[PDB]
Amino acid sequence: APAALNACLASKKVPYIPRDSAQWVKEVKPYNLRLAYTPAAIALPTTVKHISDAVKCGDQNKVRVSAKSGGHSYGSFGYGGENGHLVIVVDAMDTVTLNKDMSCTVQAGARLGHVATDLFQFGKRAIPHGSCPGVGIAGHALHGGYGFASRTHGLTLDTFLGATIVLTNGTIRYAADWEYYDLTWALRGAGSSFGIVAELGFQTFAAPETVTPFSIELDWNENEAVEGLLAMQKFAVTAPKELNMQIYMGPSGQTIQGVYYGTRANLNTALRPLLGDLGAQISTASTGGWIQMLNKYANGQALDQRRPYDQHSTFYSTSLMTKALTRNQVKSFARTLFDNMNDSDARHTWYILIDLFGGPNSAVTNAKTLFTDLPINSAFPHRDKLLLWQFSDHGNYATHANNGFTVLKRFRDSVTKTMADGDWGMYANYLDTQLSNEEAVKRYYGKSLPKLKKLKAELDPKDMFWNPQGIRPAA
Ligand SMILES: *Cc1cc2c(nc3c(=O)[nH]c(=O)nc-3n2C[C@H](O)[C@H](O)[C@H](O)COP(=O)(O)OP(=O)(O)OC[C@H]2O[C@@H](n3cnc4c(N)ncnc43)[C@H](O)[C@@H]2O)c(*)c1C
Ligand SMILES: *[C@@H]1O[C@H](CO)[C@@H](O[C@@H]2O[C@H](CO)[C@@H](O[C@@H]3O[C@H](CO)[C@@H](O)[C@H](O)[C@@H]3O)[C@H](O)[C@H]2NC(C)=O)[C@H](O)[C@H]1NC(C)=O
Repeated sequence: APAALNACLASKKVPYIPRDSAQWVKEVKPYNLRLAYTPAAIALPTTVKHISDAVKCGDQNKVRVSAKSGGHSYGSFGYGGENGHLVIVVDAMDTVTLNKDMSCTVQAGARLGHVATDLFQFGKRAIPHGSCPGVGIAGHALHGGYGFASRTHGLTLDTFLGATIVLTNGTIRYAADWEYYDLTWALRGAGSSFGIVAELGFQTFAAPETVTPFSIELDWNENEAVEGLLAMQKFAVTAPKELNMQIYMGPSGQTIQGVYYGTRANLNTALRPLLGDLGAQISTASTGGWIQMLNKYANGQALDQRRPYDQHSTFYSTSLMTKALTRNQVKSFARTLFDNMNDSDARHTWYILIDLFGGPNSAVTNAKTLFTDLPINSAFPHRDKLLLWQFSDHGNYATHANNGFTVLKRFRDSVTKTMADGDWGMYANYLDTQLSNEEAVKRYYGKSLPKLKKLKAELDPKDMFWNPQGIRPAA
């Protein structure tokens, strides 16, 4: 069957990786080493036509098919979340092209750092995206794309124009608001479930020349954390849009860190109200170029990431997309966390990232259709949320994997217990792997689910493009 496929692929001269070869062992290695899988075949296209033929060779052999770009799926859904998929690795298609009207064409395999590197050097242009340079553009944008430029310039999908996409029947479409309003609407948030994208289009913004990263180091106690976090909610509503912030919380201390697109002295005035509530001061702050800021937050990884790519970790993570927590909700989180922090025996191999996500001064909250003053056509449901939580654990998962799952869930639940069941969601790019399809799609996609399920039945009724937390077609 792996050879039933592999033969079809080479009948259409779709480049494929030979089974159980040296390259097959290097390509089947997931990013998250905790979850590995074994394709039925791996395709390695370099043209849109390869993808189309590869998708047709998938329909022929009744295999589910799944696309992998960067491979940073927290559950290795690039491979399909299971064995026996045809896996179309678009990593080799990474050409960036900057047009004169400031739109760009980015092939579906480009990694974020290769996108910023080529956009700043082809002109001085950029799109908003996350901090990790090795992340693939396809998975990042089709589900959101948040980083230290988002509060100022929006999610990556907010700048999304359209994409050449291969539907389950092999037909190649260019999807944009005019020609395919609903398909493009699904691609802005949940496009992993609807086709194999080969090229994405975005409207770039001018890479700023004056950018100030900053950190504020802290060591809260439980009650200094109920106050400090409540003070940050208020600041998330009022701070200028030039300001981008998150707070790392770990087992031994905290660090408020972010980026202000402006001068140091202006950052000082923006932070004054929050630092007053906190009783804290900037620890490190420096002004420099835009590529400098992306390198400072790349976590040691060189920006211009390309193929071949061999980064790996073994971890479990989850997220939250909350509104402003109440006093008592922040107290439940800090009681449960410092309960863990002060316990010498408990699992301490975790950390938490709380981005300031929405509010009146965030560009995500009222993102618009490009070149318009009308709302954006996007299935992404969380523009009304204020805070983007991420819970991670990078400890042991061979022998004590269920301790890793318990501790992050105990943290996440401590936040949501008192919250109205439909006032909080979760973030698909930070997908919680332990979730039932019903729960996951409820939380990632919210009130877009029915329209998404209606559209899934239109386009992929046999559910070829399958993954554990994918959109299921309506019966
Ligand atoms: C590993 C990692 C992930 C990060 C990091 N930093 C982030 C940040 O600062 N902000 C964020 O908002 N997210 C951050 N993420 C998470 C990434 O955004 C997500 O993990 C991306 O979804 C991963 O994308 P990619 O690198 O392409 O991973 P894949 O496993 O290849 O794909 C995931 C998902 O997308 C589908 N898909 C991929 N390629 C296609 C194409 N061409 N067409 C359709 N669908 C595609 C896959 O099927 C799968 O469902 C920091 C780090 C270190
Ligand atoms: C592969 O599948 C896609 C999606 O299932 C097919 O595209 C869809 O095709 C229909 C008809 O060709 C398009 O027309 C739509 O339906 C009504 C029917 O009355 C038509 O009058 C309208 O023009 C309306 O647009 C539809 O738009 C189109 N959808 C998409 C997303 O492309 C495609 O035809 C299939 N490929 C092959 C080779 O059959």
